[PDB]
Amino acid sequence: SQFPYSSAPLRSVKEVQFGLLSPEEIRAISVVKIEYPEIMDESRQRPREGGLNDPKLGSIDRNFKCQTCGEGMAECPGHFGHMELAKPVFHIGFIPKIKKVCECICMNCGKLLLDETNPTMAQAIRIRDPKKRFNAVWQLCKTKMVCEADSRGGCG
Amino acid sequence: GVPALFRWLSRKYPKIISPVIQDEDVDIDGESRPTRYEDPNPNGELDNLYLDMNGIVHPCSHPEHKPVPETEDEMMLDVFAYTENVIMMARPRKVIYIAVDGVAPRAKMNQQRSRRFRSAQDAKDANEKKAAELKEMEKKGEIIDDAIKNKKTWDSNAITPGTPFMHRLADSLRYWAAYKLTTDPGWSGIEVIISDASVPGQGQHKIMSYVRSLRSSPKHDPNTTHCIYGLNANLIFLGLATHEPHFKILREDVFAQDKKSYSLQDQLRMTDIERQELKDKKTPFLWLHLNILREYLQIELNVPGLSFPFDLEKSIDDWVFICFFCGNNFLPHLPSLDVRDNSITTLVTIWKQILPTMKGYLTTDGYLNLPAVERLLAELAKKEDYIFRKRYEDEKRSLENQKRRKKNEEIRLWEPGYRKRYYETKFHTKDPQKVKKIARNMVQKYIEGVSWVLLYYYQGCPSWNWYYPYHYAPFAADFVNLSELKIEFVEGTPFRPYEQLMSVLPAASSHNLPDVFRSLMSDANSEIIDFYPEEFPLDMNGKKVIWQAIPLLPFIDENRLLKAVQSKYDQLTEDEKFRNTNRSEILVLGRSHSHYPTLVKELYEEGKDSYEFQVDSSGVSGVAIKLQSFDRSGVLRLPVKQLEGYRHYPDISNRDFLMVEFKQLPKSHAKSMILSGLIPHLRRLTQEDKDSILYGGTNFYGRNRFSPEENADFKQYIGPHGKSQYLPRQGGYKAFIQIHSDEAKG
Amino acid sequence: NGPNEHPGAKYVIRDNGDRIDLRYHKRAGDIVLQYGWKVERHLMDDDPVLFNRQPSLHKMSMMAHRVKVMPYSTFRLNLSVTSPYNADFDGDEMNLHVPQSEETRAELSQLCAVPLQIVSPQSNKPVMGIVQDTLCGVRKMTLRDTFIEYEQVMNMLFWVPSWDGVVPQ
Amino acid sequence: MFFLKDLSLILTLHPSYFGPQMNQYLREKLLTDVEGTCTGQFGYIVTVLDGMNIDVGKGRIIPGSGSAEFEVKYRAVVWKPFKGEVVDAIVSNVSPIGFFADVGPLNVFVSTRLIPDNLVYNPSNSPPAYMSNDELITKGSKVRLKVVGTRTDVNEIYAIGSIKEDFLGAI
Amino acid sequence: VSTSTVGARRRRAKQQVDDEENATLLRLGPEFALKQYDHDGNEHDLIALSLSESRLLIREALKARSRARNGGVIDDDELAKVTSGAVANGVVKKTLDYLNTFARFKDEETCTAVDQLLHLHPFEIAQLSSLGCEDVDEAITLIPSLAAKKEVNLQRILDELNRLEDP
Amino acid sequence: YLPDGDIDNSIDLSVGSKHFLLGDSVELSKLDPILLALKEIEKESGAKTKDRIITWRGIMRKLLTLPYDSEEDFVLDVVSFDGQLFIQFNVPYLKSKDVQKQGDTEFHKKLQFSGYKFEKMATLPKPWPECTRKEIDSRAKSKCNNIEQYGAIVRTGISRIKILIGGAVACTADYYDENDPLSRYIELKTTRTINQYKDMIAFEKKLFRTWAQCFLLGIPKIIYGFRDDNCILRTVEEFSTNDIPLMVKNNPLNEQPKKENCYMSSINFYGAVVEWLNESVKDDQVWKLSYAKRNRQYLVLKEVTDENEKQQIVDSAIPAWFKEWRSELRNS
Amino acid sequence: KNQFECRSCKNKTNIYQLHIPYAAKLLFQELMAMNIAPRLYTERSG
RNA sequence: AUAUAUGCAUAAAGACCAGGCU
Ligand SMILES: [Mg+2]
Ligand SMILES: [Zn+2]
Ligand SMILES: [Zn+2]
Repeated sequence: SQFPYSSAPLRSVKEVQFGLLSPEEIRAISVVKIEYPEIMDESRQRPREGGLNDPKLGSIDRNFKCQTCGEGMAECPGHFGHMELAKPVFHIGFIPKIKKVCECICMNCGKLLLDETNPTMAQAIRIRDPKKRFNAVWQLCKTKMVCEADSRGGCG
Repeated sequence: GVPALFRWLSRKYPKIISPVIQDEDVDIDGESRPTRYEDPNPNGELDNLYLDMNGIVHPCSHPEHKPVPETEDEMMLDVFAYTENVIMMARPRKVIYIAVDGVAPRAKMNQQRSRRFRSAQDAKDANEKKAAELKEMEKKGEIIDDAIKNKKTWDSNAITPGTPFMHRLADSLRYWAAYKLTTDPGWSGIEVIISDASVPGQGQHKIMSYVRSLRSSPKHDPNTTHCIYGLNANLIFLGLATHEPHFKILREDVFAQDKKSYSLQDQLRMTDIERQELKDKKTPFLWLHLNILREYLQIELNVPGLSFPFDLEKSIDDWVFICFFCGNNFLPHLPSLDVRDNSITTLVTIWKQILPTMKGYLTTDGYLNLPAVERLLAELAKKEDYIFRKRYEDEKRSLENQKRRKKNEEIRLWEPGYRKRYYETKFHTKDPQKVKKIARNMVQKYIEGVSWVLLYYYQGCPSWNWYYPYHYAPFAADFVNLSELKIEFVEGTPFRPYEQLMSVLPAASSHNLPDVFRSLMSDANSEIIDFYPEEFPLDMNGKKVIWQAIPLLPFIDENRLLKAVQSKYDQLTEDEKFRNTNRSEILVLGRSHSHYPTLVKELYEEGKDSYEFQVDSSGVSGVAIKLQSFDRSGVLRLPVKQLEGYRHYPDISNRDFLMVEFKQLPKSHAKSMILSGLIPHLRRLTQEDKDSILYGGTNFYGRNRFSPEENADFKQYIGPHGKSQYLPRQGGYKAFIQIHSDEAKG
Repeated sequence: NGPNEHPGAKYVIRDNGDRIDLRYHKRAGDIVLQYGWKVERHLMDDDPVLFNRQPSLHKMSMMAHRVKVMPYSTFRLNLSVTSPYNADFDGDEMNLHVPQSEETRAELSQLCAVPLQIVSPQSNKPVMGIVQDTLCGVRKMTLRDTFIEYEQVMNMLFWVPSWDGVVPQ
Repeated sequence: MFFLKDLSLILTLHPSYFGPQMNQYLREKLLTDVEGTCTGQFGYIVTVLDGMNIDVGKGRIIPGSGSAEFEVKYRAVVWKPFKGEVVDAIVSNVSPIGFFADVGPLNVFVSTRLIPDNLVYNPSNSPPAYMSNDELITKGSKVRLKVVGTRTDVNEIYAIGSIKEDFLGAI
Repeated sequence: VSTSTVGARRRRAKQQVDDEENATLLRLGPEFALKQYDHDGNEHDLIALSLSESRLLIREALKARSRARNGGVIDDDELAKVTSGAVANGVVKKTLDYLNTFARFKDEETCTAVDQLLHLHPFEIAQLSSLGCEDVDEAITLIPSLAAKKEVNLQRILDELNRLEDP
Repeated sequence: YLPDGDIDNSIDLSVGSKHFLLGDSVELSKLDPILLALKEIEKESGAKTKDRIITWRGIMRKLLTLPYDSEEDFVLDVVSFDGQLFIQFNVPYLKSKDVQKQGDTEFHKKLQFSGYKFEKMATLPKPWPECTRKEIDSRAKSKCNNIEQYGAIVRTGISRIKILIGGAVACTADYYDENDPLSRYIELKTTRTINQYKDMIAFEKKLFRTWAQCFLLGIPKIIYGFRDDNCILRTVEEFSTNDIPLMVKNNPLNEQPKKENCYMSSINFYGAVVEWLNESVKDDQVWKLSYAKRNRQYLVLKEVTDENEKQQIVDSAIPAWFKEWRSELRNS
Repeated sequence: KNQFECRSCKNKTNIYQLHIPYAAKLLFQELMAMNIAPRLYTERSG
């Protein structure tokens, strides 16, 4: 009850939804773009604008308040930024799973090697749980090694 | 950086300073609503607003950081915009008093002359260095436009009554007031009083005199609320002299105003988009409430153990007198009491140490009590040994720290018998009898000067001819046998605008002054050539600021200066003679105002020469006189050439407003006490600062931020909360009912 | 009384949440409390506190006790609660937690209280019993050839808190 | 403009008011805190209907605080501005930079750019007015406008209107 | 502060463009859509109140509040004084002063006749029973809802509005 | 003029009681000023007035306050002259009252002087802007008496009856209003400090009495200085004459003592008694009305038939100059 | 100044407040930094 | 017109390594 009063209603978390952050969402939630390698300007405080310690990111000291939320370090939860990459980079935690996807879809038309015509694939589709459904699809589609031209839209 | 005399009241009274609710500006896309006047003021309702117009026109004549406007039409438009913003921020609903500093009295004349001389000198040095740099980079190949070569720096000495610029400013202010009254639906019930530079007086003095004249009417409402806008901090002590609790001061913000120094490159070649951004940069403002200050001083000054009943009004008067004694423009500060406001910190405690023993108050309705101030100064002299020891110890400790980390003066005040050596250092006289006589005369003149200063802000100007004939002041123990001294004043007559123009303007800033008197500064055969030397000595007295040093100058001789001035009235034209006269205030009244039909009937219909007001709808009081030059069938045009995109001003017909000559009520001996029927504001101090200002409980805990945002409401604490003059207390019937109703409920 | 003298208080919480420190408040002798305020008083007698020894193998290793303020710097324990805590007095260190709300005080008093934990659900048998010297003592006390004179009987009867005041034949 | 809406409010009741008259106290809180307010999603709230016997439901005891939370569902009448909707109004202030008009509690501002060139402001008129050939708009005169913008500050709604279309003007 | 029955509408991968409000395109936003939900969650049509209907419902609500508070006892000032709170009182007097002067049908018999006559987007009937209409051209010029209906018959309905209802 | 500083300073009210001056009851109760002002209004009017009963304020105050606050006996003489009514205190009753008052110990005179001292201390002889500092700080060093006074004569009406009421006015708010003098008038009274229910009841009774006193002259505002048993001004507060009945009835501590408001019935009784006097006395008649302890149910009125008693009552009631001026007016 | 805004969803009204451990806040921020989006919803979609 | 600023009365190192305690 020591927090300052807020007009927003207070409740409790009832559901937690997990997922991946899309690049559009990452750009939207960000408040500043980080592009300058340097930290200080000429070593007289006043950190670099757009650097790793931009004042818009947040406030960690009572001398300067946050430039985005306007509160001190006791209330500001911190604000995220975005950094654009020149080339795409793999995710180390997603190295194997992507490869598994590479064994499921075609590398030219981006289509699955098997369709609903196959009976085993048809049964594997009806699995409600995504994890075991994906496991079954990968196990069934890793055996075939050629994209079928016929149609299913395959490139042959 | 916050200045002194204001940082101290931030430290000691942090709770009176409040921020301002600026505006709302644009809400919908494209153009938006202009925030019409009739909406309630979020800062609290305000009736009377008194504007110190000189403090509005001077910084928006030469901004320090904002790039300098060119020409003078843009200057007038900028003044119009700033005044409109200030009025919309304060939102007065009864009276706007536009007061411009007129002909100053003789007491301030020496300071005025020093300030004008320094302004001319450093402006000349600055433009000489600027031209040298222009030539230097011309040798480097830089291109300079004609708007920068021929156009020199604007002379700040032009802010002086009698110059054509003041006439243009007065005409522009009259036109702007008439236009605002005739086009704004929210200004229908407002009377605008203009007291331009033609009217003798000085700004805040005119405001104080008007408030005093208002208080002299028995029908005056004591619940009216006043506000003063001004850059001078002394107004903080001026409002407490009015003894009107519903009082406040609007000031430019100092804490949050991160003033960044800008060079000429940040003025000349910076872009027009940034020009508009700086124009639209909402400068924060501070509300400084004086009722909260009175609440603080009611508890602070309530020292126990007194042989006489405690009166908060006389204590307020004594506190204001001490504050004026510590520092004022008319008299130089004492040698002992120095480092500005810390002196105020000292004497008050001295007063607290001497009040129980003394039987009488220091001042009574602006009149000094000689024995009381004499014993106060005697105790100050007794402590002068410790004060001099402390300040010289601070100086020597600064010298030691500097050593560790890295007219001839040489007085050495730490040695005994420093008074005589200081006397021959400042006077070059070794005769003990002459030194004693000079010291006695200086003491008598300084007593007369503090009396003059205290009467000036309390009972009007007592003498327009008095002036301090020295450059320094004696120490406290020189003030002995003060009851024997006699003080007398002669009212005299205020000087003509041309006389003050002669007195304060230098020889290097005579372009604005008419060519008739130019030979009185330029010709070497002139009999008054000696009052304007090219260079003058400066006595530092020990400091580092250039202009804070003593400006050693030949004192003006009044008699022959007068003779020279009156020897050359026959060469002036009709307009120059009309600019060399003193007139009365101007009252401007709307067509839809309730007082308009009555004034028209009593002036332009009944043929009467004068009409008496007393209390009216707008709360003014005085005498209205028909003004001959005002033709009702004419058209009032803007005296300023219109620039691009500055809110095009149409031509105002004279049938839509009335302009009359205004006089105040006859002068009377004003008392220092609250009127009957006053409704106190809602109590704002709650059992924390009340004992913090008394004991050491959370008083020295330094919170070095002092941001005014900690209150952020300042709304219910403005108007006269309640409907009873006397608050419930002890065993009154209504109080009894209230307290037992509360007890039954809880 | 102040924070330096027991019993006393440390802080005074206003209705709006402002805190007054009694250490720096030297004029606390003439302060009045308002209804709805909170006073952070010292730990008094009969205050339920959680009391724990690590590692906590089972629920009996963390129980609610009643505070008795005593001199010296060691926690005092009954000898019968050492076995559920699996503790001895050769240098053991134990922890104490103070609830800060009425609901959690009631929860500790009605759920985690020591008397409610005498019988454990692991083997439907008690986990606290008469141990160490007392046990040996009763073996030397209830022997057939043990006889007590009148004065010692009166002293022992008075030593019983739950004695009914009737001397048996 | 006037719409009928279904609203729900969460009300917190202190334990000090846990008495037999708590239903009436909750009703009084609802009456105080609904009418006269404005919201971004719903607009200005005009008033509530059938509030004498509204169902307050059962309270929710907040753990650790002891206050009771009530979810009150009710039927109310509200007022919300619309883009492009024409409406009749009575004007209040007339200025060269524009003039205001009142539609219920809402103030709609019409800028000078949005008046046809036939109407001309004149300060000499009593009261000051926009006049034209057989056209007169003083203070307090009935006018027709079309909303061309709305913006919300949670507490209030601000709108701008235009009279630059056919069959729009004073009536 | 207050909430309605319609909610949820969490974030989706693809954003929606048709979000801004415009009465010319007959778009009212998610809050005031064609179908709303009652206490039990059943689908119901949007309820639009015309100025005469709004006047009747406000008078009924104020008289019900007077019955609840005073207990069985006419003027706009009295109805404004029925409620409490400075903001609420100001809002209610402002809306009553706006509504009484611009109410086309101020009597209950004409209100009942309009009910019947009215007996189609509710915004259309609200705007027809809200603002004065005398000609087909001005009716379609003021708001384009009547311009494109494909079953217009504005002649007969406007003749009814001018003669059967209050001219 | 009285700021909060005077209240905070605990101004004593019993100081100077040794040299307090008293006025004669007969001289102060005479109708000389009212009859005189009648003489000027008659001279500069030229025709007889429309008033019916001519009297002081205190007589009607007591006669209206009687039904509910009746701890004082009164006998009054009524003279019907030229169609007008003159009401005065009975001269034998005046001397009996003086005799019984001469032995009233010292507490009652102490309270009376405390009230007069509060009146002297709370007011100024001139408006505040025209007053000096000597005339403000010397209020406590002045002389207090009841002879020195200022009064107003006001025409009031009730039912179909016109009354010319003379009454003393303590002071005015800030200035004299020529448009409506009665709007700025103000009355000052002193009561003991309130500390319990008995004090509440006593103060409500005093409030009803002084409201009856003040409402006759139409004075809107009243001021009350509450003092302790040491005659020290403890507090001060304001009241409005029109607002007294509503706040008295709607008292949170005692919301329902009585379903019958005393004020409305007091007005009704005043109307009944004034019409009773209107059509109970004929022309050229002298009557005596009375109320004492023994009745407690009714007021007694009798007609005097003694020639000597009637002549002496007329002589002691109406001065010779008024009679001769009336005769001159009748002749002219 | 009582201003709540969400840049991504252009929201200013449907915003709630929660009381959570600071370690939970740090964990959620780190998960966001690792391209994982844990969304806290106060209502059950069902 | 003010007047310069020449001033600041609490900030919280954390991460690893080694040796012991029950
Ligand atoms: Mg062990
Ligand atoms: Zn932040
Ligand atoms: Zn393929």
